[PDB]
Amino acid sequence: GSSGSSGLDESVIIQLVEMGFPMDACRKAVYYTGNSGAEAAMNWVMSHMDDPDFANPLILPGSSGPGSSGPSSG
Repeated sequence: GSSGSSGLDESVIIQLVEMGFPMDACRKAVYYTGNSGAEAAMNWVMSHMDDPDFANPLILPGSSGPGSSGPSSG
């Protein structure tokens, strides 16, 4: 019939991930957007990606030991 699955939509995530994006981030869009199509999800991504804190994982429980540097020049 139809791939129920329920709870978020991986099919969308997969795609994005296939486009060359971080799953987590992909899971962030859908999540935040609350699963409302790829286009919508993407947008959120297209907006988030704008920042380098896009790939980063979901909010952490009070960042304690972060592991990021970010080189100014390349």
